[PDB]
Amino acid sequence: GTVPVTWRLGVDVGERSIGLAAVSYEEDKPKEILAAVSWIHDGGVGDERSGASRLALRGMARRARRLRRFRRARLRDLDMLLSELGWTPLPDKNVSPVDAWLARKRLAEEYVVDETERRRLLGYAVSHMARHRGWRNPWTTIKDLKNLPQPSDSWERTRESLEARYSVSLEPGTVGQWAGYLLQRAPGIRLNPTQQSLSNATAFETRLRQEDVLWELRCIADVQGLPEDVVSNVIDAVFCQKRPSVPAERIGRDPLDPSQLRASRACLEFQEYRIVAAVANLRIRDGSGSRPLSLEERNAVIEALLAQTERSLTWSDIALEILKLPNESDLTSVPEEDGPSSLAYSQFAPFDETSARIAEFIAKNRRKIPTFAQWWQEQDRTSRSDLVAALADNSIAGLLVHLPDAELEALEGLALPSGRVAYSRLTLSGLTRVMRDDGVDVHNARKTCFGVDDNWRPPLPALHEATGHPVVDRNLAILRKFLSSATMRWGPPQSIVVELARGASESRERQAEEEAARRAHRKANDRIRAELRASGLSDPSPADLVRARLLELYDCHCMYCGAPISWENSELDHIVPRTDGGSNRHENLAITCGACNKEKGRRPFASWAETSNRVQLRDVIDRVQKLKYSGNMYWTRDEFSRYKKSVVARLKRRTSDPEVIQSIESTGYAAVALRDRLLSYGEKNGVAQVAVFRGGVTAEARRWLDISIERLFSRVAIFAQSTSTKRLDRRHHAVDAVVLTTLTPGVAKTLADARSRRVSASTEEPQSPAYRQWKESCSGLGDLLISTAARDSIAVAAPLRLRPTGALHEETLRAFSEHTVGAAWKGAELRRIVEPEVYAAFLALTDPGGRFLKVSPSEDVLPADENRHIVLSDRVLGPRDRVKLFPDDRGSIRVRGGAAYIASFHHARVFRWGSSHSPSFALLRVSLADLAVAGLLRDGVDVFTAELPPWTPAWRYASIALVKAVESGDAKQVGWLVPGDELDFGPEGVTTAAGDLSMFLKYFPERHWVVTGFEDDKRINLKPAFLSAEQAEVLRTERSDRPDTLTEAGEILAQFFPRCWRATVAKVLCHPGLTVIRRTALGQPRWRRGHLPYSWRPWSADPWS
RNA sequence: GCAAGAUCCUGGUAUGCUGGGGAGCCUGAAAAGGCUACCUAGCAAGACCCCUUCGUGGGGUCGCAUUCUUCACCCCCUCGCGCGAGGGGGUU
DNA sequence: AGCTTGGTGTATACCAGGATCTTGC
DNA sequence: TACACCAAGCT
Ligand SMILES: [Mg+2]
Repeated sequence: GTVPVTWRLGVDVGERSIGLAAVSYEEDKPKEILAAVSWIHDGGVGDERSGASRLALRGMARRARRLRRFRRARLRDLDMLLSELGWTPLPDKNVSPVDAWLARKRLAEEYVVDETERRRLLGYAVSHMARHRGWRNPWTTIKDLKNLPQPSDSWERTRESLEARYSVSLEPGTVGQWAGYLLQRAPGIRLNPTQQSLSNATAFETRLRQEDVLWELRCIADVQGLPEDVVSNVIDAVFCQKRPSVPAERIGRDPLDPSQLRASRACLEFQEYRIVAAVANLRIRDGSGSRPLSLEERNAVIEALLAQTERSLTWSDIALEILKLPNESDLTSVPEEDGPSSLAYSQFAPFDETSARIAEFIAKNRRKIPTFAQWWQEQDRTSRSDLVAALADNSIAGLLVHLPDAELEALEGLALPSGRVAYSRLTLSGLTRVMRDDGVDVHNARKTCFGVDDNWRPPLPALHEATGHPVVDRNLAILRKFLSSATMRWGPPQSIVVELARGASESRERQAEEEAARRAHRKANDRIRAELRASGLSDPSPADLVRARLLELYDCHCMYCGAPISWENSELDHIVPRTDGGSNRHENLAITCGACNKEKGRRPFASWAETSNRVQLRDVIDRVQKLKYSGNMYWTRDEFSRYKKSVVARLKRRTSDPEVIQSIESTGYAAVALRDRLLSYGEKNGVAQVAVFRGGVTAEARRWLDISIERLFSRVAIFAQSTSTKRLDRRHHAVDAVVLTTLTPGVAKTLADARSRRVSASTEEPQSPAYRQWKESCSGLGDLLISTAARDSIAVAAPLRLRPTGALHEETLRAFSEHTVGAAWKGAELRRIVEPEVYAAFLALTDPGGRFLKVSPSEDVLPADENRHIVLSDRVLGPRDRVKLFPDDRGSIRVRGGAAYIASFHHARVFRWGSSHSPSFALLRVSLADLAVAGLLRDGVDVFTAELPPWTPAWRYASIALVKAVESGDAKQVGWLVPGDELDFGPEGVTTAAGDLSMFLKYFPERHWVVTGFEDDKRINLKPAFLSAEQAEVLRTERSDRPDTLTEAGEILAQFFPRCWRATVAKVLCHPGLTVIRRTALGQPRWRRGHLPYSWRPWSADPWS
């Protein structure tokens, strides 16, 4: 069904959104908007406040499980060792709570004569030290831990603070003695400082280290006279830490031999490859030109580089001593940073550094390891390269020599070079063998050995392959679904245009730094706005604010010339002129005095001045170094030191600072990854070109095309001055993408030049034949955009989460309540009955035929019946015998002998009952705990349709009308809803509005809403699909601070958000013509039932099957 | 060659929560309640694998990611000689 | 008595390195 | 953070 049309793809990438457009083109002018959709994604984020991704929380939970399992294994091993030595471990109960601490204190203070008591206290102390060993660097081995200073410096300062606070001298002041003494002397003291939460200083204030516990253990061994073998055994069993590896398939494959794994720095193949390659780059000046060096010369330099032991041969000592030339200037192509007096040659040439390190460590331990040293010197170079490949790559999960526990231990802790070079060791050897013989470079040996063509490149990642970054993977998945659907619809695109708009590769740390920085940017500007308005300024310009800030900080000082200045004597001085490669930044400006202003003369500032009279450097830069931070000004603490060192680094320039550089279309991770994947798709499908722009760019394209979002979507003006931003309406992303289908790199370069000249202040229209051709080609694009916005065609969809995977319950365990069988049972207490079989029995008492429990929470269901017996399957419950109940009347499950609340709901099943002209609706809210305890988290279950038992918290805490209707049999499941489902109320909109919602719909007549939650058994939470919560919160903040900068519509929007429409389900689903819109990847609603989620009407939905 | 970021991954730590305890203090002082700490076990529910002592309990791995679950169709990587496990896509 | 709305609890926070990029000279 | 959950107010 594919009809090939000439169409272009436009992709507007954001942090939380992506706008996607397919626009069909007739004659280099846009003809039809085939699809336009904004997709609102979470950026892969699972913790909404900490910024941690879903993958990060999954990895943290997995590693906590691995930690607990290995810790249990090592405690079992210590228990076996203590049973072997006949030492009693600390029991699980019936002991004093300071037996372990007093045991450590007694064994580290005095000698215990009784053998049984000594062994019991020793077992108690060793078991407790295994439970509380403290932290160690995980990459250090046990000997590396044992060679640390004993005790540590941190514990030494903590100990000195402990005498300075308590005036007692414990010798030796170990952590066990100190903690036990402070518990016996000041009971109820806290040993370690807690998180978050009237004041009490804790006993210790630094994190306990493993060397402190190790020092205490050996001190106990010294005082109690333990033999050294059992001391080493208890040390190895207490401090048994697993080795931090780097597991396989996480290390990149070879571009040339993709079965073979990546190679390391310390692999000798890489040092010899670096030597031969760096030799082969070098061009000897011969024949009045650059001729690459001869074979005898390259063999002499390479043989003189693989046999060294230090960084001895440098680039100034190769050209005139081995290459045999008269001049060091006769050699070129040296891949280092250039400088005067051969600054590249001043550093040292690359050499076999791993062999040097191994030779030096041999020279320090050859008497310790003669077998290794003799094997290293005498055995073959291939075998020793394999040996270093087995000692540097041993820190990988997936020891080839089978040597004993101490003959290799002198080198198991050796620190080799570390890293990952782009080729594999087999490929490095293969390309090595066709350099030192044939004298050809990597550029020829790569073709020769593996038989690849001249135009061969490392292969591009496909669209189906992930990146591992959450934001990039979300944008990538949405992009690849849109592109697959558009390719099946209208064939492959003629071109693909992308632009990213900031917000990547920063963790969203810089999000918090951006908001707390625009806070200062828009607050400290108000001071120099209002005080100059009080002065009398009537023409507001940013330059006046900049010079006012410089006067505010520098206190109106020509620092060089003296002569105190004023507002009129400002003379804003650009340190770097734009004729020498600069830009209009606030770093570049310094306040001057007239005499200290014009004398620079385009020369490097504070360099002509120091090479003259009346003025010198070395003082003012020190004053900037000791600059105290003012708490009320533009620049924050994080930008403070960076600004100060940037000012110093541009003041101390003794040469040029080039140049007038403009961005060259590839700067980010997401841009590189998306570009490579779109190039892979294009080379597999026939796309003529693929470009990835920036900015910033499409806003100016809309400005010079005169395209306004408010004229598109008829939005009200939320600000008093000017109109709203584009970021108010989410559809603007797809609008931008539609505009991105019109551009090329040339017209984008002209627009970027227009941006730099307009912000460098104007206003200036762009002049170019390409720009004029672009402007008269896409003149009708705005007409197309109007006819697309009026038809309600630009969709805003959120991707659905249908997998029944995630946190099943809340983390906090809660104590059970207990209730007697023969008392008065309320509805709440009947709802909280933990045991499902006892629960079903109590339902059989209240309603013998009813499958579900229909009780008011406040109703008194049963009285105190003192002769009530509960007949269970295996036993009988007497009227005085207690029954476990959940602590609160809300959804909870049994986990590990404790009660946990259920998590956020995975979905809500929609139930409809009654007459078709006016039916009632309810939501059965289903969480992950419901499917977990119902046995539905197994492979082969439709979790949105499969029935739940009556004892699940979904059916316990459903609405009463839903329970009665399901008992009556007139209620059927007609669909489900997930957080993110789109509700389309149609042209009618929200007819049943009440309260603030009504006045919200007076100014924002929203017909599309998004399911965001299910706050109780009768209410669904909805937010408007086309309106942005981030824009609404920045208007909320601007109402909280700025005076009357919002219109009444902005007031209503700010008061509506973020809780939005907390709606009664009856009020929502009693709207006729309300539909639940599940969209395809192109934004079109899915209305045909296949094997994908389809649009449905709660009014007109039939039951299942 | 080189200063560094981001993304995870691996190894740990200290609290916290619940169950079992209790050193000190407070109520009860007949009695067992509370608080401050500390000791100990567990810290997703669970699923698969292996024992042989066909049972009785004990060891290993996976388990909050890839947002259209499962089902069904199509493509791709590894192993199979179809198909077991991972990815992807599905137009209204 | 049922719908609007206001407030509030929720596991939490560190360390040392290693592998994929990205950079930006 | 935002969602589920707890009451008070408004009519
Ligand atoms: Mg955008």
